[PDB]
Amino acid sequence: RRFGYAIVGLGKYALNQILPGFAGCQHSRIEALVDGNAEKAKIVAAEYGVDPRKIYDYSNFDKIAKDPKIDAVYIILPNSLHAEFAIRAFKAGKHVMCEKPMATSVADCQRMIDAAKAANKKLMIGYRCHYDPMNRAAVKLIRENQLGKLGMVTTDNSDVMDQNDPAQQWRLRRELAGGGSLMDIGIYGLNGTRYLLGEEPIEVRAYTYSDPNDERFVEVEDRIIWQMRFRSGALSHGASSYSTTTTSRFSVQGDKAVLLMDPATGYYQNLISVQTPMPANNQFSAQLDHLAEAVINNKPVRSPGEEGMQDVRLIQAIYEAARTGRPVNTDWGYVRQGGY
Amino acid sequence: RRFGYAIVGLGKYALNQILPGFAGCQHSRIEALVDGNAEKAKIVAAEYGVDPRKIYDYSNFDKIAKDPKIDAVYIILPNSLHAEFAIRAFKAGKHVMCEKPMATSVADCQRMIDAAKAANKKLMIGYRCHYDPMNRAAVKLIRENQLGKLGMVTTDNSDVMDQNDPAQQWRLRRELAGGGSLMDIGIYGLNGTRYLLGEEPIEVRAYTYSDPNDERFVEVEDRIIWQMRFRSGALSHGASSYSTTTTSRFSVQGDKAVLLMDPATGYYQNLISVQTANNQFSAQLDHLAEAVINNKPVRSPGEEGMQDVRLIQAIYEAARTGRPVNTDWGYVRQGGY
Ligand SMILES: NC(=O)c1ccc[n+]([C@@H]2O[C@H](COP(=O)([O-])OP(=O)(O)OC[C@H]3O[C@@H](n4cnc5c(N)ncnc54)[C@H](O)[C@@H]3O)[C@@H](O)[C@H]2O)c1
Ligand SMILES: NC(=O)c1ccc[n+]([C@@H]2O[C@H](COP(=O)([O-])OP(=O)(O)OC[C@H]3O[C@@H](n4cnc5c(N)ncnc54)[C@H](O)[C@@H]3O)[C@@H](O)[C@H]2O)c1
Repeated sequence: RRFGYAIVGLGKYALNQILPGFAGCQHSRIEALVDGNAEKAKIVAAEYGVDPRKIYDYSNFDKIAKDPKIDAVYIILPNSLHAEFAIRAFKAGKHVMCEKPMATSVADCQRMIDAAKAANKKLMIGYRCHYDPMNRAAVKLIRENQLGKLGMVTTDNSDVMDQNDPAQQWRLRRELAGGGSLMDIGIYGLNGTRYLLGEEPIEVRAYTYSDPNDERFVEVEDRIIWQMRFRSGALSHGASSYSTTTTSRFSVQGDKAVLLMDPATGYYQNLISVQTPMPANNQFSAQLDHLAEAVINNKPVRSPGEEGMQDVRLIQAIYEAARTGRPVNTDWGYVRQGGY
Repeated sequence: RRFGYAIVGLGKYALNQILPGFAGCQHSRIEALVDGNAEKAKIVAAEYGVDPRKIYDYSNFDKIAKDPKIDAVYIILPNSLHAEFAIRAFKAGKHVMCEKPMATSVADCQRMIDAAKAANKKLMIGYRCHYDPMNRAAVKLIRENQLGKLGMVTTDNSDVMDQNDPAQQWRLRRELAGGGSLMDIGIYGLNGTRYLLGEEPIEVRAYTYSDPNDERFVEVEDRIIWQMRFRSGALSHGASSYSTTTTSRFSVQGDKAVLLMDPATGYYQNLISVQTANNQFSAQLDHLAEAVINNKPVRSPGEEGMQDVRLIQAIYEAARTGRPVNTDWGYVRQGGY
């Protein structure tokens, strides 16, 4: 490995999925850690074999600029802190890997891209599904016209949000989160509908409801259903939920056949099947090594901040629709650089 | 088989699913046939062993009143003709088995129930899913609280509608159909959401879209998506499609687990699974029989068929207006789901 990563935020996703993910990389390596807790970091640094000399925090973060071995930083902090460290990261002349959602604002999304252009460094959002062989296979068979003309997409993404003092979970603060289940996980359905169909929604409608007596959803929504229409005439209906167990299910209906992905966006072995009348590339690794190679070849990354912005913007539209009860035009010429 | 059935409409569903369905019954029997074609009726009567002496048509239909071995009639004609023969059937003092949708109007749905009460005969709608062991099993495990508190239901029901001169498919003609994919098959999703959740939607929202250049959907809709909310706070989002292949898929999300029915409402072996012996057709036929043989109300009454029709109307209204539609009108499924 010759591409150094600086992991910012040693939380659940970092510790459980990302750090272990490095094991399969073939270019990436954990060069430095960052966290508001040295004790934790220490144990971590040891654990993954990183010299404790590279354990920073949110104060001396900018210090990374003086370490050329640190090719890039990987933000894995609450959504609101995304833009802050993304820019500071670019200011230190380093490529950025930012987790989804890109940010809690469309503005910050644009700002981040700016900073990136400035520092002349790459900005990649954590859409691991864009590096999951299973999803890529689904996409392949759809493009090979095995479903025929696509007409109805259906998505659902849910998981029970811990009730343990909602004041604790940053996902339940509109400030740190930016939204409820949609921002957190529905985004997988939204994002998937787009790359599965290979096009953008031109119109959007939605509705949301959260129990008024549930302490968890005082700031962020629990359940929200959205419906979209595309230029090709394809349609979709999806939802995200914070009060029902694990659900990761996508269905794509064509005139020839129907595709079923269940689980669709899970951490381990996703399943896809077709109804007609992962060789050395787990998502995590492939995601990390994808930013590396992009740099090592000046080639554009598959999941740019422009894509992360498109989702955030759509997510706003969807929330707007749910708020007004009216459809919302989203036909603003966005275009997937590189494809889906 | 002491219950005599008079099959009205020897079409695809009658010939392919219903007639053969009798083979498994244990009370029902094919006593008479009815159809605007005695030639076929003949071949059919022979085929299933019915004396050609009982082959009627839409003119001498009422004649059935003079045959006491004829306990009931089974309407299997286009949706618009449902109410007409349902009432005439009751007028001849005979229990009625009417296929879904009950009718193309809420009024006719009420009228049919009236006629039924009058003739003091029973009225049962063809919701075979209410007699499918697989569905009943799904319902059982939900009631046993294996999913926990229900929060998100998802349904999809689709099948490609033949393009062969749409002036040929009574389903593509508003008057005979009453609606598009919703009336025809979405109804399974709507109906299933209700008996799976064991409650009624109090609010409804929907949207529909059909290609303006497709000859098929000039009168009836191709695809329509509807979202509903229930009293328990549960939610649902479903759709029906006339332009995409076979899809019969239901998912029910609880806080404990998730139920997946796929296929959910098929003719043969449906599948259900949870993530943390008999057959609908026969059981449906024998269900009307026994109900009579015991002065016991049937599980799928015309009141239930009306509720769906009324809901479908509110869903079409919503799709038309683009605003939510209140459906909290106190309906109640006597007996249960
Ligand atoms: N792509 C995926 O599969 C996936 C899955 C899980 C999480 N995520 C994303 O990664 C990010 C982190 O999620 P997570 O589950 O690891 O969260 P977490 O709460 O477990 O981790 C948060 C990290 O940021 C730090 N932090 C900084 N300020 C904080 C504050 N104000 N309050 C609480 N935490 C604070 C914590 O110390 C910790 O290191 C989010 O943007 C989330 O949406 C993506
Ligand atoms: N529960 C189920 O599984 C299921 C499945 C299929 C059909 N159905 C229902 O059963 C009924 C019949 O459907 P089908 O597929 O058998 O239809 P079909 O067109 O194959 O059969 C229609 C029958 O009614 C007669 N008919 C009377 N007037 C007609 C007219 N004006 N034009 C065309 N047909 C006319 C035909 O001769 C034929 O015997 C419908 O109400 C349908 O919704 C239910």
